[PDB]
Amino acid sequence: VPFVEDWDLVQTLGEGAYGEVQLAVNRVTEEAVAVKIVDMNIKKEICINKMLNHENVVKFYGHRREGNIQYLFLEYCSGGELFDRIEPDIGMPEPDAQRFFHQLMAGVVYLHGIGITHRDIKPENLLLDERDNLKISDFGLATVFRYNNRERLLNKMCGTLPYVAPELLKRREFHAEPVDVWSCGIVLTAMLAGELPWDQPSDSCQEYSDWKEKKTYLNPWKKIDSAPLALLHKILVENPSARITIPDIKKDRWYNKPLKKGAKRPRVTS
Ligand SMILES: N#Cc1cnc(NC(=O)Nc2cc(Br)ccc2N2CCC[C@@H](O)C2)cn1
Repeated sequence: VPFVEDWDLVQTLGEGAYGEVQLAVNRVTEEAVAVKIVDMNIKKEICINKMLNHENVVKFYGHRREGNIQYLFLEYCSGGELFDRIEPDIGMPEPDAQRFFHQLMAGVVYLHGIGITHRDIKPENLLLDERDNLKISDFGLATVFRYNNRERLLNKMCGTLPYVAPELLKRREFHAEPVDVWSCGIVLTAMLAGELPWDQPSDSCQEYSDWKEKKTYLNPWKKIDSAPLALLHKILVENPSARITIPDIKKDRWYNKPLKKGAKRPRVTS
């Protein structure tokens, strides 16, 4: 069919360090995709993206290189970032946060199951489709932590300070999986309180010290119900060897608490 390979770039969705993300619309089919334009890092992001296929991971359609510029054809998520669904200093309804947290765990289980660590889980990297389905986005900082069933310990300092695990700041080497678990716990905190608990998880940070001293009568913890707060007490554990694993997060009481109705389907009476 002539013209199927032509895409019109209709609007800028976001701009940053990389370059820009544009909304692309197919000339013939009107299919909408997100095009990530990176002017030469990208080689590892494309290589990790080629391994991915899960309903809670941003789809990779392909890549095109035009000189020194790489074009990443990625899933268009019309709901934008989870970040904008979080009301400052409030959060969001607890059943919405639980559903997003379930979907976040499904995505992370998938990535860890294929030996991939995202290393930068935050609400800006969690996108929502038209049906409010969560998708893990941007694999620019991602790496392989398990290869030929052999675990590789990490030492590289990366992520975003309010979401990083304390072992990344205190230890030379650390296991990849507990780091992503920790950042998921900070995401859950943000969804339920509309605020980040600390600037970084270090002894010099007063808010982090208060949490370790179990001062849950302070913000953000006082805004969180005791059932999701008991889960946060198991995720936000300083020792990564004692920190809860994803199989045990799936056994948590709040994680399994019936709270949300399914999407309202159209109905009529008489
Ligand atoms: N890497 C990456 C990436 C970034 N955006 C993707 N898809 C979107 O549809 N993104 C998007 C949609 C809307 Br509506 C508003 C903003 C964005 N983003 C722009 C670039 C930053 C990203 O966090 C979200 C897919 N993958």
